[PDB]
Amino acid sequence: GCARSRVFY
Amino acid sequence: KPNYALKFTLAGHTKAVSSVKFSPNGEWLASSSADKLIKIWGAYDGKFEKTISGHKLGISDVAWSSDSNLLVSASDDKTLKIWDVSSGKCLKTLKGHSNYVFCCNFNPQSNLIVSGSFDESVRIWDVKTGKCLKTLPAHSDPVSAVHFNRDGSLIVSSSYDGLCRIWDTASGQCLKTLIDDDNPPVSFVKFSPNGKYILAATLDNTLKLWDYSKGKCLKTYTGHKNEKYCIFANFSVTGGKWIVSGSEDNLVYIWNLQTKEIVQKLQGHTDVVISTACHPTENIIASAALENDKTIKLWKSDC
Repeated sequence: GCARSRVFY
Repeated sequence: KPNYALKFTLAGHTKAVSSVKFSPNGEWLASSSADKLIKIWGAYDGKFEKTISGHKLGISDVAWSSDSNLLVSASDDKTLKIWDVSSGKCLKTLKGHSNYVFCCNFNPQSNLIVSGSFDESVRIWDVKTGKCLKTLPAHSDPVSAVHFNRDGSLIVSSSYDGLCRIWDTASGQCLKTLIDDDNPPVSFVKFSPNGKYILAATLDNTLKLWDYSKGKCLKTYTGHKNEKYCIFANFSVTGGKWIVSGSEDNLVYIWNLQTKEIVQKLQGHTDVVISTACHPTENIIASAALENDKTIKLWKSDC
């Protein structure tokens, strides 16, 4: 994945 | 009211699309993805142009240089990469963040790149050399967005820590902090095209138009769903003056900027619309969605 496509923090 | 209608669906990424940006010259759409690739598409015919690769983890953001010749990308591999668009070659690897790089942008003169990272810093990089010129201790949580104003003298940054900050590019000093008495995490921020305003998304399903000098909230846009992801929002200026944003209910929302009324919702994506972009001269919107969808859609309006 990538950080933006994962739930933010 | 506008009448955006679907024109193309652009398939080919194998994981969630994270970001789409039109080239300043209007010819191209660039898209970044969790699949580690950047893809270049024709803005007017939707035709796939090329794939640019080299990041060894997913990419959360991509941005064009003002002359449309370069791209910069931000990756979970903790680096940014500067790409020559025509050749597809990696011209520089920007190293120094200690966690995922989340967001990036050139300044208008395109001699600088600004990046924000999960490491809670904002970095300012020299494009020619790839050197990091400044590390700003910007925030106490991941930085969700970074953006230059129209002359590049100001940077605006946002963070999960709930703050919007305005920085003097040359000195690196924080000129202004916006707070909301509540801390919703701030998931996106950018200057208005004129630089007088800032558009800020917060993870309470709310977009706000701010006068950063005055420190006043001018406008609030609601009705969409935004609680989990950092969704891009935009000023649409080629026809009617709209606010455009993705939404976690898989729709594209378009509001009248002045009245705050919803004027259109674009249906067809099958996952969170993480990203929208507005074409620089035509009434064209690009939208892109997450893992259940993986496609980019191009929409066209008469106004």
